[PDB]
Amino acid sequence: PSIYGHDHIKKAILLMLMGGVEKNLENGSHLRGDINILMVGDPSTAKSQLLRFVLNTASLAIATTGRGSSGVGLTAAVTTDRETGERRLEAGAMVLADRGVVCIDEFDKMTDVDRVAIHEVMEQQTVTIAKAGIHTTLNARCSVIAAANPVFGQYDVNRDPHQNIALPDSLLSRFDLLFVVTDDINEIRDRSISEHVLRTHRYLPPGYLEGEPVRERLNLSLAVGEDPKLVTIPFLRKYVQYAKERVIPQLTQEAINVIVKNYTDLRNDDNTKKSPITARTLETLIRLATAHAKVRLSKTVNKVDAKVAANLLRFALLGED
Amino acid sequence: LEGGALVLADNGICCIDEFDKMDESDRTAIHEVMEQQTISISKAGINTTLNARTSILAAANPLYGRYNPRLSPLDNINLPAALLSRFDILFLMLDIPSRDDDEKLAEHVTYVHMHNKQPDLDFTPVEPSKMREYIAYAKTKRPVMSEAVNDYVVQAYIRLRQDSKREMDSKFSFGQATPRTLLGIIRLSQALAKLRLADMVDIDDVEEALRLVRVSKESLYQ
Amino acid sequence: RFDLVYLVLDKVDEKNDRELAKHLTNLYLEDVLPVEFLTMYISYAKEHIHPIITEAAKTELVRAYVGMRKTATTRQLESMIRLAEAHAKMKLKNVVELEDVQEAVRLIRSAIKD
Amino acid sequence: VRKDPITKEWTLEGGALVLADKGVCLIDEFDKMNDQDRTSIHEAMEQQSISISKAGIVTTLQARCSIIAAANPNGGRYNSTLPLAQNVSLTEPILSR
Amino acid sequence: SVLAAANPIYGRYDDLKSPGDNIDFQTTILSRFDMIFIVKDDHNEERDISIANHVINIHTGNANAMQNQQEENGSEISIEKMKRYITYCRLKCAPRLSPQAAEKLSSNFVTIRKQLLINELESTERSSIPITIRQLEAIIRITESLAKLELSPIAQERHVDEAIRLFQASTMDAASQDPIGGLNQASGTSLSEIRRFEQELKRRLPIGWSTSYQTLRREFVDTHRFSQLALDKALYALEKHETIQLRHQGQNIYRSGV
DNA sequence: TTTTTTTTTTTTTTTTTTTTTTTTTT
DNA sequence: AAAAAAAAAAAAAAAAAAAAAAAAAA
Ligand SMILES: Nc1ncnc2c1ncn2[C@@H]1O[C@H](COP(=O)(O)OP(=O)(O)OP(=O)(O)O)[C@@H](O)[C@H]1O
Ligand SMILES: [Mg+2]
Repeated sequence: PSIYGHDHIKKAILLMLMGGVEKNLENGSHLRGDINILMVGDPSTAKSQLLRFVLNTASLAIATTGRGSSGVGLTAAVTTDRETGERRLEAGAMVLADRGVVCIDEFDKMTDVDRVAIHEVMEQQTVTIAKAGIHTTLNARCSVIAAANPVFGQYDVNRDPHQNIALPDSLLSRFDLLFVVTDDINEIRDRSISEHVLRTHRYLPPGYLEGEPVRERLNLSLAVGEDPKLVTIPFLRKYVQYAKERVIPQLTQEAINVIVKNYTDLRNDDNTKKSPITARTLETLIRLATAHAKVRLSKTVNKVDAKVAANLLRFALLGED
Repeated sequence: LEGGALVLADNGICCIDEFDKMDESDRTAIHEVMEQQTISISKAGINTTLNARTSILAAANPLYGRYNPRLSPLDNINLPAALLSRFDILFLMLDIPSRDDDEKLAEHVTYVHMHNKQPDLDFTPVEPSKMREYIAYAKTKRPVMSEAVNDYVVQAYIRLRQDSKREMDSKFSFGQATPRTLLGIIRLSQALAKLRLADMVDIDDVEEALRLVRVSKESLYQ
Repeated sequence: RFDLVYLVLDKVDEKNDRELAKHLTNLYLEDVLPVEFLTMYISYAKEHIHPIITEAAKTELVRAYVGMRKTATTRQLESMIRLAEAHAKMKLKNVVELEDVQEAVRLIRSAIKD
Repeated sequence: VRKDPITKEWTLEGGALVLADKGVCLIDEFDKMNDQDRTSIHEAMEQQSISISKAGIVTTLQARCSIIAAANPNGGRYNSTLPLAQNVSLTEPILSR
Repeated sequence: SVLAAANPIYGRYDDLKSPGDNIDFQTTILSRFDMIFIVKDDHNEERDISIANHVINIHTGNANAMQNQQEENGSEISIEKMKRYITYCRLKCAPRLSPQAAEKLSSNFVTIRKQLLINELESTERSSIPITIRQLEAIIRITESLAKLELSPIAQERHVDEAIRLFQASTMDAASQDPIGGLNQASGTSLSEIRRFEQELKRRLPIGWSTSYQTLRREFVDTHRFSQLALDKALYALEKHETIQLRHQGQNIYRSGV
């Protein structure tokens, strides 16, 4: 509630929180149920303050920075067990967040040798270790939300989209929703946002006097006993947990009819989108429809879910809002 | 002494995915296998040559995205012309947007998600163990050729070369035909003969092989 | 610095293309070449035989080089001498004569033709 | 910065400007030099100190050194009809020192 | 906190060239600095003599013989005393804004963000020094820091004015380099229209007597020669120290010289 | 042309612990 | 026959940081 605007991105984050239904298929395959979001935008656009919120509100979350990470630090590392004496494996960031989320910041500033590993985790959702006599496959099923910056300081509308983003196409294809956000100067927007920010900066915690510095120390008292409307965060956590663990909707024909018409309309048009449209857009519509169905606490996918998914993806790809 | 994957698959298929990003160090082995199929080994004082007869199935990714109205196929991918010439067949599958095809593709994909079973159709899926049994039995078979059949191959090749001398154009085709094309024509007729036939090869077999090669060649526009 | 440089050309010729394809297919069709004599002859010529040069080679070589200079560098003459003395080692002999220098100059001028 | 063979801890080792503390460092052919190497003496020429922050070592050294440098003009020769700034490639920050 | 110092490309600022060709720092790093100071030399004689005397007093030993006295009397404090004051203030106080301070800050943010739009539209190129929400939060931080000095429990308009003035001196000055001429696409017709208007004005108005901006607009624009950028053309003519002077609250335009 | 980019190359062991099992030595 | 002293037993190695070359390009 401390971020002004960015309604569609906040809807996408909520759809991430309630993931899609994973389908296990023959030939030893699985269709991924995770939603992966990338945000590219101008400096000071509240990209990094949403990753921090996702870190806190979600059940499991792992934070990563591009330049301060390595490939052996994301997948697994070979170490030794001092107590017994064998050689073993130690988990990395990606595998520690199984059935969780990974929030990566400064994603474009990551080295190429580092960026290949994340590719495999984004594709197979498994890690292969074949070092020092330890041949193992490790499970890593995590959702990725990432934030990056364009090649130049700010986004340029007079240049083609691929020139603005330094990331390769193979990596860029593995994200369900790419959001390009831009800061445009307008007096009414400035008057509203400045008022909101100035209102936020004038908040006093209960039990504190004016001019009293915040004593974020707890005085070594760790614990006392050792074991329009908005909703409070714990209630949201309960809602997300209940939805993830109690409802598994199934697809219906009348929703498929909307999905196919949206896909066919989107594919055959001359509009210049910020990202190419391919046969993997249909899977994105299906996943977003399943997530919206979970939000409604229902066991079937309806037409309204398809409409909401279509609107979200049209905003993401086109900006037609 | 540890052999590579190329050596490991003898009389088998090597499926090289993402061949664009693979380094020149492996390009050396790929170059040498297609030439002599005998891998020379590392320099750790053993001087060993290992049999590596294998077939290659490569998947490629064009440079910076999709097909480009840049005319040269050499411009689309990084692969050298010499490396591509040794390949028996090249297939271009370009994604062209067509309103009819997208509807059937979407319906086919969504039927699998609604019901896990594949969409029932008049087409019958043959049992895979029968696939393996027939493939192995065909592999064990040994064809043979006749002098009359190969006479028409010379006429086919001279017609192809007389086309290739003028086929050099702005956009279509990759260079000119080489005797390796004649060799690959017979090599592909081998498999089409082994498929159902035996002993001498039929004349229409050469026509089928030529048709498949010509469709692959015409895939450059499509 | 290469003694002989050869250019291999491939032109679309109906006769040549047909003749090439014919014997290629004949090789694929299933129906005066020594096997190891060459290795022993090569060893014999390389390990025992050492030719010399006579004035008959002088008379031809000097005038041939001058006639080639009627842009032939001095490398050319030392290339002719080596080829002539290598031909002399063949058709087993112990001295060079007119045939060897004629073959050498013919070879080095056919190289020039390309 | 080097790893000590015995202690196996990152340690600092000397250089030309540190070997000539309270001395003179001479740099012949000062114009035929990389800019990244030339710019390393900016701190030592004026502040007479060296600061390092590498591999957990955050230290400041001392280099009380004087520099006498010799260079060649552009084209190998001096044009007396032109000002100084167009006879050399060096900029103001290094010429002022 | 980060305190950084650097030199521009070519050593000097080279006011003849564009600001984008002088600063090699990208917009990503420049948005994290609350205050940016661009430092230049003006080469004035009086300042040069004052600085020379001040520096010579340091070298000849006259510095200390003065400084102690002021440190004694009421005007300076020692390093240790100031360190202890800093730590006491930081560990004791944390001020808060007043309702009127927020109102005064919002309007200043709107003004300083509007000005950037006109500058970017005129120069038809993006600004190298950016203005964002971080620039509002920076002014809030400076206001609270100013309040912290007096151990005051509330920040008021007195501190807001000084924070605004400091921001104008630091970042708005750097953003507003005001290039006299860049010979770029922007004001391309002006490359000749400037000389045209200068000649038309110097033939109309002899070396004496004055005119008005109202008349110089109405009559010279009835002929449809207006460019909307003549506001700074008068100042550029004034820079010649002869063509134009502005008097009487800016209403009167006086011809002073050739 | 002088800038950026790129591979890549040693860097490693100096220490440990109390039993358990051996040879000398009154 | 019963004490005091003295060695074997190591093993291990990937993962990261800094510096100098030998190929790429606005
Ligand atoms: N819409 C907004 N609402 C509230 N605060 C905002 C908003 N946009 C930016 N801010 C403020 O801007 C500051 C910087 O934001 P943040 O760190 O999230 O930016 P960013 O997109 O990660 O930037 P960078 O490109 O520099 O990494 C914070 O103080 C944040 O509160
Ligand atoms: Mg950020």
